[PDB]
This record gives sequence, C-alpha cells and structure tokens, in this order.
Amino acid sequence: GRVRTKTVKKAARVIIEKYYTRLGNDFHTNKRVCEEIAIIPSKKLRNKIAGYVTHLMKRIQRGPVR
Amino acid sequence: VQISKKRKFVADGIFKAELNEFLTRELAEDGYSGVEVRVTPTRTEIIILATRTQNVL
Amino acid sequence: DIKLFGKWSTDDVQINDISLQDYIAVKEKYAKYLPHSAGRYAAKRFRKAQCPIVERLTNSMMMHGRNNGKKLMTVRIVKHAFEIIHLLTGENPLQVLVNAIINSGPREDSTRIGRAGTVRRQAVDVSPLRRVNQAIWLLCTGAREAAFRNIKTIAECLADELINAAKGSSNSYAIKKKDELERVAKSNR
Amino acid sequence: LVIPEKFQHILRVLNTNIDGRRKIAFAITAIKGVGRRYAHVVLRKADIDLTKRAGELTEDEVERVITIMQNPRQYKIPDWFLNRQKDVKDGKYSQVLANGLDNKLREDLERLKKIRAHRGLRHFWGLRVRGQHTKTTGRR
Amino acid sequence: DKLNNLVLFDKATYDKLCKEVPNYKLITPAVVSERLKIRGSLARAALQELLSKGLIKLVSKHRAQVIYTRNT
Amino acid sequence: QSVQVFGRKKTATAVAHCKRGNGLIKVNGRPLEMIEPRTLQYKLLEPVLLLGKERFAGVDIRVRVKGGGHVAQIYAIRQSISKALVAYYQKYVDEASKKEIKDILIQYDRTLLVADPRRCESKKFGGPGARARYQKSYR
Amino acid sequence: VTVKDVNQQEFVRALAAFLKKSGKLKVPEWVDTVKLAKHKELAPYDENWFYTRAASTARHLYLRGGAGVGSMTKIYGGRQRNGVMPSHFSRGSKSVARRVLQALEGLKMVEKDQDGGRKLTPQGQRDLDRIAGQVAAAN
Amino acid sequence: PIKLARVTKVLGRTGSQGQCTQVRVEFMDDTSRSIIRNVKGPVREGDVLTLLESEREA
Amino acid sequence: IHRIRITLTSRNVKSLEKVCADLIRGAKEKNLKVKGPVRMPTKTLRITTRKTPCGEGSKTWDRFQMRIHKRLIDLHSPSEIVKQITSISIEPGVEVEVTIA
RNA sequence: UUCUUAGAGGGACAAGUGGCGUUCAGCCACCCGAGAUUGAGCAAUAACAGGUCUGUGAUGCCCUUAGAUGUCCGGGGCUGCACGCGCGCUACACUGACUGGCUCAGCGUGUCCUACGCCGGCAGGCGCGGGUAACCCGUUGAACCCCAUUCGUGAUGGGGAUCGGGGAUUGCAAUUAUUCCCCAUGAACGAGGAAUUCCCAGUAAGUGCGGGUCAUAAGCUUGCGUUGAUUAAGUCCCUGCCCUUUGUA
Repeated sequence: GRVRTKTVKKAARVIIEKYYTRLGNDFHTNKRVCEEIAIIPSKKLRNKIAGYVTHLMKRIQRGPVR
Repeated sequence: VQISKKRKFVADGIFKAELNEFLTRELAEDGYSGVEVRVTPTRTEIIILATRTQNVL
Repeated sequence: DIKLFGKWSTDDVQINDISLQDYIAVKEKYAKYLPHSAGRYAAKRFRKAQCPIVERLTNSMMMHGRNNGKKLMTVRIVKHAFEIIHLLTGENPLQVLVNAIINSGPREDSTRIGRAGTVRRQAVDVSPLRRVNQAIWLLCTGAREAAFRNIKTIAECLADELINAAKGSSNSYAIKKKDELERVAKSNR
Repeated sequence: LVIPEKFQHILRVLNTNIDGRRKIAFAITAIKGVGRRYAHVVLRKADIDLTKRAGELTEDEVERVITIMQNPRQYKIPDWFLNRQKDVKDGKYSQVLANGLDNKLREDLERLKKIRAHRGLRHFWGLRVRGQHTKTTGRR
Repeated sequence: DKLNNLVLFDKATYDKLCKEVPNYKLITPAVVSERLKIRGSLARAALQELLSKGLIKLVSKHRAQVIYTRNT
Repeated sequence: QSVQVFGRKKTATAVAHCKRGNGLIKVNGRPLEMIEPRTLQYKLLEPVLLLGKERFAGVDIRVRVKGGGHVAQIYAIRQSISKALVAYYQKYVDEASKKEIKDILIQYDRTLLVADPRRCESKKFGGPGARARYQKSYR
Repeated sequence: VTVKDVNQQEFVRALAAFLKKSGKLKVPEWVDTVKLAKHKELAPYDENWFYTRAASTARHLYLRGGAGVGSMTKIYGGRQRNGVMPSHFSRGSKSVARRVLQALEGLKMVEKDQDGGRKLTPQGQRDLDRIAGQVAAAN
Repeated sequence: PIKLARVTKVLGRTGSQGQCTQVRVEFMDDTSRSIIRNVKGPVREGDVLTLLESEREA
Repeated sequence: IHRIRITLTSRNVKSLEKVCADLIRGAKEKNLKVKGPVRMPTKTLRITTRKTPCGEGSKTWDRFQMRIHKRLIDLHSPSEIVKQITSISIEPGVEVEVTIA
C-alpha cells in the first residue's frame, strides 16, 4: 500500500489555496507548474505533490473541500 | 617509475589522514579545527584552520 | 498451424470434465512449438493456470538436488516420453497426458484441525488448480521413483506411468496415492 | 553378439580369480597392483582389441598379457608408470603384483618399524601417518 | 534381489530374439535386456545388428534413450 | 536502405542488421539450424514460422551476439530478429503492415518485442545467496 | 559453401578421416600411453585421437587467428574433480597441443604470425573449405 | 451420486493455519441450490468443485 | 604543437565535469581543434571488513566503496597555448596530467 | 554513435478507466507502458554489570622490572586422541559416470598479472616480449549444460577415504608428511531414528569464476555472473512481536 505523508499533503494544500487559478485537472501541467511554483527538493517529492494536487483539483469541482 | 591511479588516490588518502593525526596531537591546545591541502607540481600548500592562529604561528 | 515439437497437433485433443476445462491450458491459443517458454507464470496468483500443461510437466520434472536447473534435459525427456507414448498406445500423447491428469487428481482431501502428535482430520473439497498441481506432482514422483535404481530410463518410466495413469491402472503410483488420500477422506468424513 | 563356443567363465592368472564376464580392460583390475590406467596401457601395448570380453581370450593372448604385465620395461612402458620406481634396497624399476605388493608393503612397514621412525611408530600404534587431526574424526 | 543377466547370447535366447523381438510395440535396449534377461551392452548391440539386417526401424537416436519399433 | 536493432536478455545482447536482399538469415556468420543448443532450434524459427518466409523474402538480416549465456543468447537473437523486421517494415513500408506484423508477434508471446527486465539479484553477507541464510544452531 | 555453413560436429570427423588418409602426419611415440590433460582419469578410447585433435585444432585456428600453445591449452580444458575437495577448472596438456601444432606446421597447413601467434595458411584455408564442401554435399 | 457445483462467492479463510477456505456453491443439476462448503487449495469465482458427499455442512 | 592530450582524473563527478567543461569552452573560443571528453570505465575500489573489533556479534560487514572518474580531452594546438590553458585551470579535488606525442 | 563506456536531462504519480469504501483516508481489477511492491545503505528514546584492556602511543588502578611477565635467538607446542557436540565439503549413481567433439559470462585484481617460442607424460623447467593498466594478460574461447562413444543395477568403469613408492615448486628450513603431479591401494556410504535449519522469482537449488587471507594457499567467508524450479498470495495453531482492556501477594 501507499499513503501520502503529512509533507506532500500540507505542501499540496497550500499550493491549491495559493495558485487554484493556475492549476487544472491534467497531472503533467500540475507537475510542470509545481517546478516553477515551489522550490522543491527532489523529483519524486514533486511528482507525489503534483499527483495529490491533481487528486484534490478533481474533488474541488464535486464539492467544497474542508 | 610511476604508481597506478588506484594506489596514487589511496596514497593521497593516507597522506591526508596521517597529516591530520599529527596536526591534532600537535595543535589540540590551540583548537586545531581542520586542514586543507592543495597540490601543484610547482609547490603544494597546506592550510591549517585553528581557533587562535597568533599562538600556532 | 502450431504443433508441439512441430509433430503433435493440439486440435484433436479433448477435455472430459468441465471443472478443469479452464485449468488445463493446452488448446488453440496456448499452442507452443516447445515446452521451454521462460515466462513469468509464477509472478502472482492464478497466473500458472495459463502455463501450457506440457511446460508444467517438464518444470515439475527437474525436482531433486542434482537436477534443479536442468530444464534442457527434462524437455528432451518429455520429447522422448511423448514419442514412446505415441509408439505404445497409438493416439495423441497430449490426450494421454490430459487423461492422466484428469484421473490422477484427488477430489476430496483431509485437513488438520487439532493438536500435534494426535491425528484428527476433517475431509474437505479440492480446488481445480490444486487437483492439477497434485496430479502432476504425483505423476513425476511415480516416474522418478520408479526408475531410480533400475535399468529402464526416465523417458519410458514417465511414458509407462502416464499410460497406466490415463487408463486408471492400479499399477500407477499416482492412482494408488489418489485412492489412498480419498480413502483417508472417506475414513474421516 | 555371436554365441561363445569355449567361454572360459573363470580365469586363474597370478593366483587371482578373474571374472571373464566383465570387459578385459576392467576385468584385470581385480589383480592387486593393477588399476584402470595400467591395465589399459598393458592391453594397448599388446595390441589386443579392448572390445573383447575377458572370457573369450585365447591361451597365447592371456599368456602374452601375463608376460607383458611381469616385465614392463622390455615392452617400452615408460618409467613414470611403474608402482616401484626406486626400490630402497636394489634401486631398480619394477611393477609389483598381488603377493609381491603385500610382501613389499609388510617389508617396507617392518623396515620403518626397525629404525624407530615416527611413521613406523604411528603405524605400529594404528594411527594416521599423513598428519591429519585425529580428534574430531577418524573413529574406531 | 541379485540379477544374474547373460553377458553373451545362448541358442535358447538368440533364436527367441530373432523370432519375437522384431515385433514389439516399442523397441529399446532397456525393455529387451529386462524381458530376455540380457546384459545392457549385448541388448544395445543386438538392436544395432537387427537395424543392419533391416527388420526394425530406428524412431529417434540419442545418448540416453534409443527408441526402436516393428515395421508395418 | 537498412536498419540495425538490438535484442537483450539478462546480460546477453544480439544486434541484428536488416537490409534488402534474397531472404538471407545469418547469426555470427552461421545459419540458424547450425546454432549449438539444437534442442531449442524451434525458438529461433519462432519469428520466421509465425510471420511466414514471404515477409522475409526482400530482407537480409545479419545478427551478432555478445555476453550472457547460451539460452539467454537464444532469447536475445530471437527477440532481435522480430524487432529488426518490425523496425524495417516501419521505416520503408506503410504503418498498416507494421501493425499487421506487431499484433501477431505480441498475440503469440510479448517477449518477442518487449524485453524481460529482471536481472541476477545482488548477494548479501550472512548467507550463500541473495535470500538463503546459513544454518542457525541452538546449542 | 564454407566451414561456417556446415555442421561443426561432422566436419571434425571428415577432416580427421582426410588427415588419416594423407598418411604424412608425424604422430609422437607416446600417443598409446599419455592422457590429454591434468584432470582426465583414463587415456582416450579411440586409437586415432591425434587426427581428431589435429582436425579440431585446425578448425579452431580457421575460426580465429593468433592462437598459441597457451590458448590451445585453454580450449581443451575441463572440470578437475578433486575427490572430497570441490571441483575446479583445470587446463589441458601443453605437450600434446605443441606436438599437434608442430605436426600441422609439417603439412604446411598452419604458419607462425609476425604478431606472435599461429594463423592458417591459404593451402590450409583451401583444404578446410574443400572438406566443408563435401561435408555439405553429403546431405 | 457424484455431482458438480459452481462457486459464486468466497465467504472467508478458515482452518487452524488458514490452510482451507469457506465458499458458497450453486449446483449444476439444480440452478438455485446454495450450500456452504470448506475447500483446500486456492479458489476464485467461477471454479467448479466435484462434490463426492453433497449432504454434509461447513 | 602536436597532439597534446590532457588526462583529468578525480573522485568527485561535479568538480571534474565543471573543470573539464571550462577547459573545453576555453579552447573552443580560441578556434582550436579539440577532441571531446573520452569517459573511461569508472574504477570502484571495494573493501568489505567485519564491523566488530573483538569478533562476538552476528557477523555484520561494512562495504566501503571508492569511485575514480577519468576523462581524456585531446588538443591539436601549440605547446605555448597548451601551457597557459592548462596553467589557468586549477581545482582542489582533480588531478591533471598533460602528454605530447 | 544502434551495440560499448558515462555525464546532463527526461520517465511513474495509484496519473487514466470500472467497481468497493461513514463516496475521506484509502483498497481490488484493468488499459497504456521498460517498469504499477527491484535490492541495499542510513536508522530514534531507554538499557544490557553483552563482547573486546590479545587493534592502538585509548586508558585508571594492581603485578613484574635485569638469574624480567621487557626484548631476542635456537628447539618444541598451538595439529597432541577410549569419546560428545556445532558450521560445512564429497557422495550413495543410469535425469548417472567415463572418453571425444561443440559453444556462451560477469564482478574485479595485477611492480606481480602474464602472451608468445622451445624441452618434458605431468607438476613444472628455460628464452624473449607487453602492461602502473577500456591500451597487455583478454574477444577474460569458465563449469554445469548441448551433441556422439563405452559402461549396465553388480559396493560396478558409482564413492575416493586410508595407505606404499617415486617426480617437481615455494622457503634459510617441509619430518608430525606446506601445496602440486604420476602409478598403485580401493574403507564407510544403497537417501539416514528422535529431532531440527533456510527460503516467495531471476528467489530456492545446481554450477563455476574473482576478491580477502596469500613466500607456499581454500573444504572458509565476501562478491560476481550462468542454468533456473515446485508451492503460497494465507493464518495466529506452534514460536515470538506491537497496541488496547483487565487481573496480580
């Protein structure tokens, strides 16, 4: 199994509420903008954040995320 | 005759290590922090980083 | 068309029981020239079901310490065995193999519920895969064991074993062991 | 293949009982002082067909095999094959057969035990004489 | 038990081979040596000699297993 | 006029050079039928029997094999031949013909086009192999 | 037709038969007695082994050039079984390899290289390629 | 009376070392006939068992 | 002026890549014929020793690696220019060896 | 620059689709893919009266300190065998031995690694070259394996222990035989009782090769390829582990 750690969660959240208008549904666009947005330590970490940002950006349209 | 790259890089390692051990046992009292060795075929320089240089001179 | 060792057809072969009809691979879309595939069929669960039954036989053939990774020789043992089979009985060896595995598979086994030392067993049903597994295992152990210290070779011993097993002869080691396992299940119930 | 007319079932050579059933090259290994190597070269040097079974050899052939086995030096068998190369006493090259090898062994053992050499004492006590550990292993 | 197999053919076994072998479902050095109480070498030689005459067919030749059969 | 591709199994590598000609098939200057592990001869004949000789008619392939072991080389060369043909029937023929080849090759065995990625696993201290450990004696 | 085009097993037997028929191959005095390595237990069974070894040596030297006594000793090496000790790779006899190469030099089939090794002569290449011709013709 | 039975759902895994598995089987001779049985070895949906004794329970 | 070659050998990759790149772009801007970095097989020195001084434990082993990265850059330039381009480029943690013919 | 070396940068995130999930964290299946869990290293708080003063010029006390417990030189011992245990290696054969032929590695080491030529059956002896190493050994012609030959269920051409002779290499020195070679000798062992170890895929196991010891040198360990499986996708029954309730003299 694979659970997203507090690090990627916290990072992903603050990215959403700062640059909601910049992000969309596509993973690769979010992956590319996450490079420009944040100084991030490694590619894997950026991929995981980009992925969970994609996941949140799906359910934001469904309803208001807490 | 010249030694292999492998033995040469090892030899430089032991040189560094032994020099450090000597410098520690000598300049422990004057707070010897560390050493930096730069090597040039003209002349190789050894740079000592210590707390109170006025004393080690 | 595709034929095993380029000389045995896979269309004239026929399955008897529906239970094992999707757990014995040898058919149109699983037709291979040689047993030797070197596939990833033991990677996850229910993948070896899709392994050709001839490959399962030759894989379970290279068992004891001295022949652990000696596949290239089990393939020629199975090749010779298939030729011996065809010479003795006349018809397609793949049918004889399938008939042997159909007969040899135990239908009701016994499971251990209790303590160690004492014997107390509950009689339970056997899954179609486990039936195929034990059938192949029993056939190979019968072949192996029968020809260990006597003159007849592994090839004709495996053939003799599959001839006996396919027509349900009491002489087959696999039939004796199946009979005994079902008799022990019958003793418990 | 063909039926043998006079198959000599048991051969009586060098006070030994040779079984004709086994193939000649390995048949004569039953003689002490003759192995699977020396037997081969002896037969090849006498130019006998090794394929033949020991039972179907003629009188002259087995008599040639005996006489070439006794005196190898005459029939150009090399020096480095001989069982006895430099004999302690007379210092000559010879191949010693069953009775001879037993006699030579007990004589060599007696010679070592006479002078009180370590090997002799280790032999007389019934121990190992090649300097193995005799603690953990070599029981009875 | 001890198996005292015959190194060379006797007349009672040799005539039995030339008549009866020639027609078995499967031909090999093993079964012939077992059935007729023959040695492994002589039984292996016998099949080669029968192939030279041309009574028996060679199905497949190999180091380990040489398989022979009756014709027609 | 020509293409050149590699087939790989474990540490074995077989590079096939595919040009136009009279259906010539050579590996290290030797025909397929004269390859040493003859028991698996059919494994080399797999790609040519599956597609049919008619597709090989206007193609000469020259395979060179290095590294690995015998059977690994057999899987490298038999992979290389098929990859070479589909590469050639991609570059100098319609994509439709390449698809018509690819689907048949994949449908039979995926190994012919896609390389088996697994390698010999690294050995650790405390045992003879990568997983197995030495016998642990209590008293 | 070339050596590479034919079966390499039958080729050696054919070339050995040719080397026997020539009847001008200097066999040593110790062919009947000597083994063929450190690790063989018995002498070779076949009486005409020198001709088969000579044939093999010529074929090896045809396939690649610049092969010395050491290389030929490395070719005919095998597994030394050391009784209770485990088995290790042992090399061939140097003398047999040297006498074979000396004997083949005698036929003017092989000559010494300026680089240091031994290469097959055009006379040799002719003979070897001819033998391949009739070995191919016999199917 | 040796009769066959389809497997619709795997209920759970039972036995002292979880060596067995409990399954509900629908018979072949009758369409709507469900019974609970314990079976050795790996099973999934669709697998058909050959029940020798068809009266016993799990 | 004929065939001077320059052998750059180091344990660090970054410093070696940086210094060699500087030598190349330094040579390129002067309009000199340069044959690019020939990367040889990386030499890995392995030492595997017991962790413990005494020898009582579960028989654990250390695995000490030492990496040696070697680059060759080749020039068809005069010795006077080669001397100054080799002189200017110095870095602690790279060894440079220059050879002519 | 496809293959080879190796720098930079791409690539995989449960991302896409369908179920199940207080439609949350997430789980199972499937498409596209080289890959949908590669193998390690590093590893907290708090403790063992754990082992090491025989690693140290790390070290406190104490014991000896000139017929020494210092240091060196000759020997001998560490290996001494009615017995009991612990890692292992070779086997008990015919899926196998033996003889010949054919054809493939990878890690990594060489101021001692070795090509080539000559003489000796062999261990090895001479002569002359290359390499401080992607340069020479080396295209590292490795073994199982593959294809022929002989053997035939016989303690047998399985097995090679123990013993007798010789012939070489180290070294100042080889006996209590350092290794190495040749001929001869031919023991137990026919798959092992109670018991008990290790292991889930390039894994187990078979099989060789290199490193460390190394003047001489692997039945050891530490690595590397090569051939390559059966069974499982579960459970807390045994042996232990983590959290939560209780009970305790």
